Amino acid sequence: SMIKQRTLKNIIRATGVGLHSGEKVYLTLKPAPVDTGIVFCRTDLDPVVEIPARAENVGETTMSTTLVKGDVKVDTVEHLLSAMAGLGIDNAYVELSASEVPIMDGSAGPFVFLIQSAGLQEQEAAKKFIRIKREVSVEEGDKRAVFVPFDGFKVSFEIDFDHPVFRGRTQQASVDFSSTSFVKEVSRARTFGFMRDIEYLRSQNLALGGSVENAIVVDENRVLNEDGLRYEDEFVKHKILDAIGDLYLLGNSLIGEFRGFKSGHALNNQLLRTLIADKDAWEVVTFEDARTAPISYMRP
Ligand SMILES: C[C@](CCn1ccc(-c2ccc(OCc3ccccc3)cc2F)cc1=O)(C(=O)NO)S(C)(=O)=O
Ligand SMILES: [Ca+2]
Ligand SMILES: [Ca+2]
Ligand SMILES: [Cl-]
Ligand SMILES: [Cl-]
Ligand SMILES: [Zn+2]
Repeated sequence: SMIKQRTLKNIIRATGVGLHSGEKVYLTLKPAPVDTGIVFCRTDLDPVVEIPARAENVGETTMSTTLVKGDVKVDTVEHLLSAMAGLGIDNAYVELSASEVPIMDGSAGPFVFLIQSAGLQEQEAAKKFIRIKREVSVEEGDKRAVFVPFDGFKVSFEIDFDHPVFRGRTQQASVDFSSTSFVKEVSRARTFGFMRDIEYLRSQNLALGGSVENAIVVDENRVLNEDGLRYEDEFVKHKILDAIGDLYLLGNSLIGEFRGFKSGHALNNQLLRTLIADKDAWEVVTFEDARTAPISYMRP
């Protein structure tokens, strides 16, 4: 069969708090028609404001990816979008009762569970992929984000924290997502931050909801969380999770390889913008036979 677009089989609901705003928020994921993409909807507003999860609607990229439209924003979309990308969800409405996606446990684990509990549904239209045809890159100082051609989907990342909990640890990871390894490899990797920063962050309306319940909190010489890491390389795996979600602002699954070096939401967005402008570097492809495609998907 052809590889088909996917949406949700049924409505999914979650409650939580925004990592940065601290605000309680209700999240409702709904099915959507073919070629809708992922669209966020602020249902605390009347009439609603709908913001497609697309690079063109990214505003700020300070400690999260923020979508903007008119006067209003949808903050911290990267972890939910990573779950959407990881599960191959093309079309969905994401209703929010406040301006920030709930952080849940700091990973995409709760989202992939909630979604897969309801199930996905294939739709009668070909799934469109963006295939990287030549290298595209952005740099800012020593930070770099690059797309290179690759027959599949692969993400590599390197961090470099001058911090005693990080020095001497691998801080590099490469994962091939051409098959169904997202859930096992990175979905449960939690966000992280530094206790030293918390007063500054809160003064900027950042991390107001952050705690050891939804983040790895790193002190000066130790991890504060008593219960332990989910992966020995959880920090760099979370950066890969962030990258997958930021990359999904292209609106389609990628056929290619991403490499990040000390990059973050701001540079990820700059990479998407220069890619979109560099039209000779990419094409849109479909697969009328799933068996000859370079990416495989699990059953809906
Ligand atoms: C990588 C990135 C990180 C996003 N993030 C995640 C967590 C925090 C954070 C920091 C400190 C803190 O202390 C709480 C505390 C507890 C006890 C005593 C004192 C303080 C609690 C927190 F939750 C900041 C932050 O910014 C991400 O995952 N984006 O999606 S980032 C850099 O790209 O934004
Ligand atoms: Ca409100
Ligand atoms: Ca240990
Ligand atoms: Cl707002
Ligand atoms: Cl950055
Ligand atoms: Zn993150």
